[PDB]
This record gives sequence, C-alpha cells and structure tokens, in this order.
Amino acid sequence: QFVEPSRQFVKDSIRLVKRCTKPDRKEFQKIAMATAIGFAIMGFIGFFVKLIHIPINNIIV
Amino acid sequence: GLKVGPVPVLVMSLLFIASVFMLHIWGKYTR
Amino acid sequence: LEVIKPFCVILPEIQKPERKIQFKEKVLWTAITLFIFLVCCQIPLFGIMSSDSADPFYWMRVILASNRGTLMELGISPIVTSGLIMQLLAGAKIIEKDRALFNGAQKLFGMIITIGQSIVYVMTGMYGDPSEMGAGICLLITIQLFVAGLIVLLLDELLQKGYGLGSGISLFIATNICETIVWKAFSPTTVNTGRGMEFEGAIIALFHLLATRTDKVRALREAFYRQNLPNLMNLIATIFVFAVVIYFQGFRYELPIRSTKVRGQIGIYPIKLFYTSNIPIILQSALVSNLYVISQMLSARFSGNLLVSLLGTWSAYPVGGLCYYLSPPESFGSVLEDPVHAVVYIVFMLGSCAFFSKTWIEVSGSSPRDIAKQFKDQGMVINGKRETSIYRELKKIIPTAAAFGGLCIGALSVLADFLGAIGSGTGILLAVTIIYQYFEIFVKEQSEV
Ligand SMILES: C=C1CN(S(=O)(=O)c2ccc(C)cc2)CCCN(Cc2ccccc2)CCCN(S(=O)(=O)c2ccc(C)cc2)C1
Repeated sequence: QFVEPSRQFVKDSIRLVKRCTKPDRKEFQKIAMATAIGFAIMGFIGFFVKLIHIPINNIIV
Repeated sequence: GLKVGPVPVLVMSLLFIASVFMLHIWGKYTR
Repeated sequence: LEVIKPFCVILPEIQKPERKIQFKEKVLWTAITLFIFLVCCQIPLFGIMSSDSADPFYWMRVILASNRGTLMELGISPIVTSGLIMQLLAGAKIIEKDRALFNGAQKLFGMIITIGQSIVYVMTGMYGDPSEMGAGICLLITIQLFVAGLIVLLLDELLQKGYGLGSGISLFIATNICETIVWKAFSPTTVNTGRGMEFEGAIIALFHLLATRTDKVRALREAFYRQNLPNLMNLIATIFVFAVVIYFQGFRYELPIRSTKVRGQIGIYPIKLFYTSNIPIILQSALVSNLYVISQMLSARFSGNLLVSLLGTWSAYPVGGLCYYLSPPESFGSVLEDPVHAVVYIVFMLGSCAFFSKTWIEVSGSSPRDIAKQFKDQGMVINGKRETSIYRELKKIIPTAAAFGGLCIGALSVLADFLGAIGSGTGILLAVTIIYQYFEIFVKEQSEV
C-alpha cells in the first residue's frame, strides 16, 4: 500500500530538485572559501591549543 | 542581578583555569 | 516562577551590548569564546585516580562537544539540557522582566542538572571507584564540573546576546569536529611500532615517509592506505564530502514573494533543500548515542539478559542487536561481507533523517501553515499567485523540501561513513552546516550594510 506514496514522494522530490536553484561555480567557490576559512580557524586554533597544552598537562600531571 | 560583560567572563574563565592549575600543583607538591 | 526568583537572581548574567557589535568584533569574540572552550577542554580535572576504564559516554563526545577527564567533560550539556528542560516545562504550562526571569530559571535548571550529571559521571566509575576517591575528591570533581558548566552557560550567553556569531552548541560542536579533523591531519604524535616512527597525522606521516624511506612508491602507498593511523585517502574523502555537502547545501527554491501592505519591495523567499539545517543529524546522533550508552551500561551490569542481548552486543563496537544495525559499517568490505546490515543501516539513516526533518518542521514552527501565517502577518504574496493560495504553494514545496533535505543529509552522512572520511558522517555534516550558518550570518550582515 506504500507503493503509491513512495512514487508520489519520488516525483515531488524530483520536481523540487529540478526547480531548485543549484549553485553555480561562483557561488560554490564563495561558499567553499568561507567554509575553508571557518574550518581552518576552528581546527587550527584547537590544534595549536592542544599542542600547547600537551606539555602543560605533562608538567602538571 | 549581576550583569557582567564579556571581558569579565574571559577573566573569570582564565581564573577558573588558573585555579584548576593551582589545584594540580598543590596536589603534586603534597604527594 | 515566583518561588524561583530569589534563586534566579543569584547567578551571573551577560549585559546586552549598548550598540550593535560589528561583524569583525563579533568574529573576534567568537574566536575568544571558542579559544576559552578549547583551553578548558585541554585541562584535566583534579582528583582523577585513573582513566584506564573505557569511556561509557564515548558516543556522546561528538554531539555534546565533550572531552573525557577534562573541564569540558560535560561539554555543552548545560546549554542543551537547560533548553530542553525549559521547553518541556513550557509544554507542561508550568513555566512562562519576564525574559530576565526566564533566563535566570533556565540557568538555575541547567546548573542543577549539571550537578546531577557530574554526580552520574562520578558514579559511573569513570575516574575510579568512588569509594576509593572519597567524598572529598568526588565533591572537588563535582565543584570543578559545576564551575565549568557555569562558564559554558556564560559563554553561550556571550555568543547569543550579541557578542558572538551564534549559539554555543553549534560553535563548540563544529570547533571540536574541526579540531579532530585537523589533529588527524597534522598530529606530531609519533606511534612507534616494529617499523619505526609513524606520525599520527596523515600529512606529517606522508612527509616523514617521503623523506626517510628509500622506496618512495612504497612510502606513498603506505601513507595513502595506512590501516593503523589516518590515511591520506581519508582526508581526500573528507574534502570530497565537504565539497558535496557544500554543493547540496546551496540548493534552494526561490519563491518570488511580493508585498501587498506596502508596495514596491519585490523580493525572494528561499526555501532551502536542507530546510532543517543539521537538525535531523543532531536528533539521529542523539538517539543513536543515547541508545549506545544505555546498551553499554546494560551489557556491563545486566549481562546475559535476552532484552539486553537484542538491544545490543559489544566486543568497543557493537557486534549484534539493535545497536549493531544502527552502526556505520567499518569499511566497504564490511558492507560486502554483510549486505543485510548495510541495507538496514542505510534505510534507518535515510528514514530517520527524513522523519526527524518533517517532525521538526511541524514542531519548530517552520511548517507551511506557519509560513503562510507569517506571510499573512507581513502582507506578503507570491508574485504569480493569489493571497489565499499561498498556503497551497507552501504545502507543495516546504513538506517535500524538508523530507528530501533530511533524506539527502542522511545520504551524505551514509556516504561519508562509507568513504571512511575523517570525522565520520555526523561530524562532517554538522561542521559544514554550522560553518554555512556562520557564512549566512556574514552575508546577512553584509547585505544589511
Ligand atoms: C545533554 C545530555 C544529552 N542529551 S541528547 O539527547 O543526547 C542531545 C545532545 C545534543 C543536542 C544538540 C540535543 C540533544 C540531552 C538531554 C536529554 N536528557 C536530559 C534529562 C532527562 C531526564 C531528566 C533530566 C535530564 C537525558 C540525557 C542526559 N545526558 S547524559 O549525561 O550524557 C546521559 C546519562 C545517562 C544515560 C543512560 C544517557 C545519557 C546529557
């Protein structure tokens, strides 16, 4: 009894994806640059904090 | 109620960090 | 709330900025907040007898931004628990100057449950037998976790009162995920074995193997297909999944909304494919992690029971039961060996993410009826439609958009798990979605300027 609802959902999703505004190469590059910058910020701040605190944790503990 | 700013929050976080460090140091010296 | 105000007025509060903090200064304060969170994550608790026991809450360390045996052992549990408790009390009509009292109540309840969670963590035997630690050591650990939870609440308030670029939950979860990926990429920690020095970071290992080993091709293939430490294929898969999630998160349906109350402000209302940004992932990960920890405790204490055996069977990864079919396969070869488990996992991930997405649009107030009511309140209409047919258009778009966004984000999580990417599917999806939220905040501020 779920065949018809599944087919209807597939059709609706296909029509939505066809009607969505897919990113182009300029938008993709802008979002990729922003994500890379944010990832670099958070990840490298955490990385350097961990490096700093490894000897500190060794000394105190 | 107490209405602190961002700099007092940073200072109190650093003070709690230092308090934990001094707890570790005091335990290390006691042992 | 009149029986709680005296205890609601005894905790610190963050003062609202007089002016509107600029984006650059908000970025600086977000960086300072995450730096404080990380520094506390790297500082161990005092009183730890031993951390040799396996972590009971290892599966919550990603969704709670926690770190075992440190000041952020509880992670963002204060924020999450206070929010859920206040929402549940609102649903029960018990809870309701009003904003300040609400914030004081949420802080007090979050701190009470922080004390309770510290007690639970201590009693789990995580740090040793609590009888052996003693009342003094257990109380010291509870005090440290209590003050650390207070600091987490203050940092979340700093972020959400206008000093930062969002909430503590998203910032700290994404910060921990990015730290994990960068650590697995650049760790200087060498793991000595029969061969020799082997840096735990994939890129550092690649450089070391190229510089030291004579057989360069063997060094490259090793550095790409290490099965003991992070791969270079793992980082390549992480970058590829980053790119795919970035591409699929820019999908949007652009409704040409017109205005009727005041004319001449033609605009666009975007209905994103990822209608609920990483909410299906958060809910699915919370469900699976809670099931994992409950099954692990039940197996440890009540072993041999039938219901425990069907709930889960552990080695510590699950090998049988409900928790096994809720676990990503170890590798593609694991999928080949057991295809039924892979199919069950894929179906569970997709269906659970879609169900969570539609339930969240029905709960959080982003349903088509709610959006139609917002349009009516703001006097907004669709350019090529009527004012009474707005709800029909939203019913056409938004429910399917939410269902397929959950389906796609679950599919991306499954793909990241299958590719063996660093940080798994949950971590990658959460990190990308949170950084996209920050990017959206940036572009909104730029458009305002
Ligand atoms: C904060 C949490 C994780 N959860 S969550 O569902 O996973 C979630 C995480 C992140 C986000 C964004 C949303 C939800 C949100 C809170 C949900 N409850 C709160 C609660 C319930 C009833 C009375 C009081 C409080 C219960 C989980 C408690 N835990 S526990 O100590 O670790 C823990 C301890 C023992 C066992 C067996 C499992 C787990 C702490």
